[PDB]
Amino acid sequence: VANEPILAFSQGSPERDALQKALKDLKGQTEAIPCVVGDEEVWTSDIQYQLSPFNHAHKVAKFCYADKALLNRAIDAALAARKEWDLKPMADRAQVFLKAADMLSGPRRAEVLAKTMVGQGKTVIQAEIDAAAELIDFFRFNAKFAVELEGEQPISVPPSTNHTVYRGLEGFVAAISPFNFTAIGGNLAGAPALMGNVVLWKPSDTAMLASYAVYRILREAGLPPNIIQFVPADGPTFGDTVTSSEHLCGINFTGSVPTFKHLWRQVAQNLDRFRTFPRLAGECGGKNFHFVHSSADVDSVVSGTLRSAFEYGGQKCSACSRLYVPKSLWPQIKGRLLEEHSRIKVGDPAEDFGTFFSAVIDAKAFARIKKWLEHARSSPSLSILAGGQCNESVGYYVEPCIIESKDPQEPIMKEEIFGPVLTVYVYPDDKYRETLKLVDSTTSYGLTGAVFAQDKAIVQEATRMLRNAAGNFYINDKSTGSVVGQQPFGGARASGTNDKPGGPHYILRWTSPQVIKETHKPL
Amino acid sequence: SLKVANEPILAFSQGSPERDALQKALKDLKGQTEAIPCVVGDEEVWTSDIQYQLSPFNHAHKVAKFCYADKALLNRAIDAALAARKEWDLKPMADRAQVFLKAADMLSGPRRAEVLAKTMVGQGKTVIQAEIDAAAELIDFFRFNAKFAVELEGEQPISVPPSTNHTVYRGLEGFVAAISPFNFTAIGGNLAGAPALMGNVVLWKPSDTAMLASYAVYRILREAGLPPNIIQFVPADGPTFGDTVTSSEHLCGINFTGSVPTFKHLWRQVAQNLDRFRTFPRLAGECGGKNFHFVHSSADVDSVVSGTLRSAFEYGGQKCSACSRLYVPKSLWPQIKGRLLEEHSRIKVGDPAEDFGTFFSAVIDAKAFARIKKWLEHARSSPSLSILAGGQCNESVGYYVEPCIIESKDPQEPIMKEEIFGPVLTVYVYPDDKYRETLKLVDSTTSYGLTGAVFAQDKAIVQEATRMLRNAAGNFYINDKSTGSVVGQQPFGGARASGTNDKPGGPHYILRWTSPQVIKETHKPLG
Ligand SMILES: O=C(O)[C@H]1C[C@H](O)CN1
Ligand SMILES: O=C(O)[C@H]1C[C@H](O)CN1
Ligand SMILES: O=C(O)[C@H]1C[C@H](O)CN1
Ligand SMILES: O=C(O)[C@H]1C[C@H](O)CN1
Repeated sequence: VANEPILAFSQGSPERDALQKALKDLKGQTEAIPCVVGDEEVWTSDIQYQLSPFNHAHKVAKFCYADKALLNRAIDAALAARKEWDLKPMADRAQVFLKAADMLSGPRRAEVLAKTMVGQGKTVIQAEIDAAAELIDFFRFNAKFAVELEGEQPISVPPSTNHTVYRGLEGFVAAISPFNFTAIGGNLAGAPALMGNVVLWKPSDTAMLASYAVYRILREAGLPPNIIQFVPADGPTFGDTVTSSEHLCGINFTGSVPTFKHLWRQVAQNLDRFRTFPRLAGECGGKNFHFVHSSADVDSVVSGTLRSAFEYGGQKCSACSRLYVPKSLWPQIKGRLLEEHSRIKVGDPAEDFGTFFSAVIDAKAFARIKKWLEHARSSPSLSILAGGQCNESVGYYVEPCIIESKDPQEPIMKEEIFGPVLTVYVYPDDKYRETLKLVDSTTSYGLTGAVFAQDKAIVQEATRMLRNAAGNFYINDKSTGSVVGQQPFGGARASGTNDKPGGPHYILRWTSPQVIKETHKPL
Repeated sequence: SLKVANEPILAFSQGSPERDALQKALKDLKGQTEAIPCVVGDEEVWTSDIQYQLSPFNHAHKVAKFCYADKALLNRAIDAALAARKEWDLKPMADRAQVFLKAADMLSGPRRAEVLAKTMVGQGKTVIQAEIDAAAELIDFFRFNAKFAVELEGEQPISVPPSTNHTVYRGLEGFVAAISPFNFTAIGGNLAGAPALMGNVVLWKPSDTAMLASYAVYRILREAGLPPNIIQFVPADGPTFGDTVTSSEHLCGINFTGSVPTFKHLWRQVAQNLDRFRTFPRLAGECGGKNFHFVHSSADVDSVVSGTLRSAFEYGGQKCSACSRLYVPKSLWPQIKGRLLEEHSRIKVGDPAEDFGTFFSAVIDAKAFARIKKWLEHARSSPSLSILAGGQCNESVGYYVEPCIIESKDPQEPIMKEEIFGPVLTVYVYPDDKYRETLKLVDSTTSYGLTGAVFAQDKAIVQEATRMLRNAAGNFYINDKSTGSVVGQQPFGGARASGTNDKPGGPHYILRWTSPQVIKETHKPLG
């Protein structure tokens, strides 16, 4: 398999026309999205709404939270389907995901893009790289990795033959997905299912519309009933229920550090009830850096940093939120950042394809981000250089904000904001080595980071010094936009378990191998 | 790339160089006690907490005097290991691999007799059980893991213009605690050695009852070029060690083999301490089993009897993989019972250093002896159990237990469920026409999922049992015994209560001990 092409959406192109039609189709719509257990559409009385982030008067979906009883029925129904699904040849399971990938590439592309735009607030290009390219790539590449894994067999020596069976995990896997990438939800539920597992998928409330579109595509591509249960739910209720089940065998999570730690602690408390040791996989975000050396290409620093910090409103686990600049380059970088900032268009991405980014995801995110802007207006070490405005009357709109910090270890340099808020620390040129140490030591995180420099010795030194500051490390490129099969994604420190989805080893977390030795002569 | 093959098993025939060398090594050890220090860096350290390892078959012989590291020494060992880690992690994988390939060659040749003899005298193994463990399996772990690790670096992502992508297989940031069991010298070497190979630094707490052979392996690794502070040799009280390592902000992994309750305890301690760690520690555990041999009416009776006696009684049944429950159809029970009892009468229990005709020797220690004796007493009292052969034990000289065969009328009796770790085989006879229902009981009776075997010549029965027992055994055997997995041929491990199933012996085990970084370098200015 190869990576899915990124379409250009130029005027008069088939994909631009198809996307505009899909957006028109969605403009006034609310989809009633049920829980799905097997083939049954189930409604509880716990009704919830997903709002369009840039137009919160538009309820894009009405859904409901599964209660503990419904979640337990979903577990039981999934467990009863597991053995036959696990016994299927790997290639037959992979065929479901290859078919889904082709549907997403072609006839369903405009739908999943438009649902990601209207429901999660993405622009055309951000939806395209996510709900199409990244998701399609997860399905195709994981299918390839899984079929290839079957070829990894042990040595046989007569008179015995040895065979490894890549069993699914025994029990069910809980997939808990975040709002910010449609593709992550598809992968969190889809990768374990590919490996013969059955899954309770709790999608993010704020990504419900696009998540259900992916679910339906999987069912239409041939995924049998009870392999993935579509079970929106209150977060704590879902976590309490799955960690209380004797049949839990895995949690595939992406989201905040405290939530992942809480789930880890609940599993540990309940070890005596489980049939086997559950496998926890978590990617937990970052406080990601762009570090500039005086030899850097300033134009690349400026465009890469504006994109990394502000695309999708900075709502990426990989987004740059701390920029380190040498004093010698600061007049150039400050002047260019502030000028380009005034040309950033914030607005409705469905109505204006010129939009750079749109509203943040929901009222809670808006309130958190506003608190950080208020902090930047208060702190003696922080100065807002550009932006700082927000307005939630129509959508959850936050302008891009550029802040300078005189304190390299200010809280704003340490804590993940998940909004369009870039903090810059200007360091003296002769203190670049001490500043590299600050990049490594200042935060709890280890996810992404970039070095911009045209000096080979500097790049080699910075690569060594930052070895554990970033699991995805970039030289003369921006910190966002990892591509499946090219930059397997993840990091350690507080950023999670670093299972590298996007590479060939991720699927090994979702199989528990059995080795069969058959001896052909008497003992 | 690198070419490795399994280490050949030697015959130890009369007059052979290896038999003479082993006899000399045993003669050397017979009256000796080695004083084994803790080793931090290159420093030999003694604490006041003096302990002794006894020879299981002659417990008046203290084979080693060692000491338990105190919390101060454990924390000093952590600090010194962390100060050596970055340079070790930055070494090329092939340079780290060379240490383990050199150690493997030393174990294969000049040190073979030493590590075999120390495993025999200190752990109670016979010649052949020591040979397959302290030589073959350990040598194979070192060579095969070296090959797997060197080849892993060739697993690289796709590059597309204008950028080049490379994966760096970093060691984990922090230190790894390796906690090993008494019953295989090889497991201790792998638990500490595999993480070190991958660029980690390690505190190795060996088993008290395998101390002599464990230190011999440690010294060989150092002589093979392992730098100081990469593996700290820190015997310690178990709970004291676990408390210390799980309280360190720098813990990044625990590589464990032993009992289920100990692993769960460590898992809970890590979870309680999550807010102080720099990263999420990786716990790996293999935790034993209640392993089965299932016999179909079409089985080869001779294979059933020899394979079951070996699996149940070699090394006194003190194997995570040992058969402790035998399921026999009523039609074959007369043939199998008669042959089991006849062959049982020929099993020689004795001193393995003095009599190479010994089948197996004493169990490991007084605690194991006392537990096994309580199970034998339970077999005498229970109305569902009857002792068919064996049943006696005597600890006046060593911890000696006769091999014991018990028949249960209850397939759910506690003796069919709980791991004894002794030479105690329980037999359940089932009606031929209920083989399918009995297969379900094989699957559901215990909490474990480690090893199991089916003996049958009917291909359809084999296929049916293989499907029905898919999650009852991570190492499943068709017409062979449930013990004796070989590195690179049967990667070893299982799920359910048997642990995390990371399959040491196969190519994926080392992935638990690396945290990859991907570097993208872009060669054109951004637009
Ligand atoms: O993220 C996006 O949609 C595009 C729009 C702007 O040109 C920056 N990148
Ligand atoms: O921004 C990135 O690097 C990728 C990784 C994650 O799957 C979401 N997008
Ligand atoms: O385990 C051993 O040492 C050998 C002794 C007996 O012949 C069966 N195997
Ligand atoms: O008995 C066995 O199968 C192997 C597995 C473990 O390493 C100890 N010996």
